[PDB]
Amino acid sequence: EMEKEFEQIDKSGSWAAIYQDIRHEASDFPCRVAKLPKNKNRNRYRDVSPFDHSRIKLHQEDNDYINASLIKMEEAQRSYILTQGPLPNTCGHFWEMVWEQKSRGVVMLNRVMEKGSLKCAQYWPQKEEKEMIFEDTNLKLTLISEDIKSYYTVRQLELENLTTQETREILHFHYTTWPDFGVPESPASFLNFLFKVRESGSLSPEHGPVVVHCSAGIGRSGTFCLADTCLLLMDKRKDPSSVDIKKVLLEMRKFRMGLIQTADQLRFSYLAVIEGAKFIM
Repeated sequence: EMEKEFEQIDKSGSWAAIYQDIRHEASDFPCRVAKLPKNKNRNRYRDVSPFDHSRIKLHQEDNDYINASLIKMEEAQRSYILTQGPLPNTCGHFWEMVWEQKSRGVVMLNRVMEKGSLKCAQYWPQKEEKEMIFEDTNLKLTLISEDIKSYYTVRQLELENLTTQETREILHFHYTTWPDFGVPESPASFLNFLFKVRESGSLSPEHGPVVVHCSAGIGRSGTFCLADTCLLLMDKRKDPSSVDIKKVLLEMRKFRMGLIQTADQLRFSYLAVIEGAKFIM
C-alpha cells in the first residue's frame, strides 16, 4: 500500500524533495480579478490568491470578489470551497457566500489568535444573546448552541437573509488543537474531526460545498480536503492501493494554489490517509 511508499520516503528522508517536485509540477493559472486594485483590502496574503477560473463569485452586481476557490473533485464526487480566514471588512462577504452557495458547514482549522497574532476576524457570535448583523450583505447570524470538546468545537448557528427573511442552519466545525508550529503529533484527532464533519451531512451532495478555511486557506485546509478525498476514493475504487496522494494533490491545485504549504504537512497528510484507511477498510 502507499504506506510502503511512505516508509521509504522516510527512510530516504526525501520529503522536502518529494514536496518540492509537487510545487514545480503544480498548475499555474491567472488571478487577474484577485489582483485588481479595488480588491486589495479583500485579500489577506499577497501570495495567496484564487485562480480566476475557479474563484467563487459573490452575487453582487457591485463587486463580486472574495478570496475563495471552488475545488471540484470529479471522481470523488465531492466539492469544497476553500477560503482565507475572514478579514475585519469581509465578514459580510464570507457569510453572503455561505448563503449564496447554499453551504451547510464551515470548517475552521485555526484559532482566532495564534502566535500572539490575529489569524482571522471573529466572524461568528460567542454568546447566543448577542447576535451579529452584517449590514453590507444584509445577513444576521445567531449562536444557537456550542459544544466544546477536547480537540474541536461544534456550533449550531442560524443564518438569516434579512432581505427575504429566509432562515438556514449552518454547522460550524472548529478544530481548536492544531499546534502553533508544525503539524499534529497524531492524525488521530484530525481524523475524528474529519469524521464528525462527514457525519453532520455537511459534506453530502444535497447541500452546497462545505466552506473550509484556515488563515491563508491552503495549508491546513489542503490537508483536510486531501485526506477526505483520498479516503473517499480508496472507499469507492476497486483497487484502493491505486489511490495516489501526489496525483490527487496536483488535481486539487488546479483549482487553488499552494494547498499543503510544507513538506511536513505533506507527510502528515500521508499519515492521516493511511491511519484513516485502516479505521475504514
